[PDB]
Amino acid sequence: DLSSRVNELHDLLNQYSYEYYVENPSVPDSEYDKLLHELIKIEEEHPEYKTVDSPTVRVGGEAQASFNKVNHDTPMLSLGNAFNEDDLRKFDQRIREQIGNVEYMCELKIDGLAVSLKYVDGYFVQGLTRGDGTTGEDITENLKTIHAIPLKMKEPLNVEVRGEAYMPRRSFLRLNEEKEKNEQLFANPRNAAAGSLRQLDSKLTAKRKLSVFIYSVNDFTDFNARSQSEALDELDKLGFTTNKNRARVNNIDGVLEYIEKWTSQRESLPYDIDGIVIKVNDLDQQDEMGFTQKSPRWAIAYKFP
Ligand SMILES: Nc1cccc2cn[nH]c12
Ligand SMILES: Nc1cccc2cn[nH]c12
Ligand SMILES: Nc1cccc2cn[nH]c12
Repeated sequence: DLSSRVNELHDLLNQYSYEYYVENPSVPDSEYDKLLHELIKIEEEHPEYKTVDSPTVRVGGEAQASFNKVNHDTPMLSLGNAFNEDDLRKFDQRIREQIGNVEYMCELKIDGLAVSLKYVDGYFVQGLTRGDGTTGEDITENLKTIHAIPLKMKEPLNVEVRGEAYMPRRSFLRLNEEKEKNEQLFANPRNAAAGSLRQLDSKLTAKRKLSVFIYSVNDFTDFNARSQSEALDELDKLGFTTNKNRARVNNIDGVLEYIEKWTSQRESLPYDIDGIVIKVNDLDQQDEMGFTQKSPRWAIAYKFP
């Protein structure tokens, strides 16, 4: 009986949540809240309209995260480090000696909490902490409260994406301010985000302002991407939140320019970064480079001093 208004509230809340948490709102907080409250009331009085990907999932539930030890479908990578220009030049020289001139993708390394996010038939069904890279903790219920994480992708794929969960600097500072006025302060946004995702109650996680950036996928089968940068664009089209500050560059001069630029611009960002990740862009060329015992030979994490 209430299908039209429920579908209308789904459509409006999903569009508004995307514009705010992924993109410029077209609507004030008061309008989002009013529509959210109305959907919550319909679902309380008519629970047959509840759905797995309802916008009301974002406020958190009674069901708690299990924190069960769960294996990733595919182990998560450990990156080798660079600490100066020389290290980047060595890494570039190792690659060009072996496979020739390559295009690099450069990305900001968010000072966040690494997660794997598993999608089955396009639905978000499992979110794990990175753990030891092989085994993680099940924090699905808490991750579901993060609006930047789609509950349902644009296409019904079976994929495991890798992301960095984080707390925006402004939200971190405002939280410590509330603590200062009333409690012990969090040391940094990373610790505040970790505290928020360790809650027994997802309703507590929901009242913290968290976001994510997706940086990779486990499996490129259902992707038409030939490169890391194309794969991130494809992820955008599928409904995920990626970091827009990535760049394709032709050579090591380009990589150095991007590091020097972001050294000077990192204070301007709304999140903490601890580095810059540089990767061979082409997927076939990443494959050609292969791995060491621990780490890809086609990627490196430059770390700020
Ligand atoms: N933390 C990370 C590990 C492996 C790859 C990437 C890409 N951006 N951040 C990454
Ligand atoms: N990450 C997302 C993808 C598509 C729609 C929405 C609404 N909130 N977050 C979304
Ligand atoms: N890592 C940090 C510690 C204390 C304050 C701030 C603000 N942005 N990042 C911060």
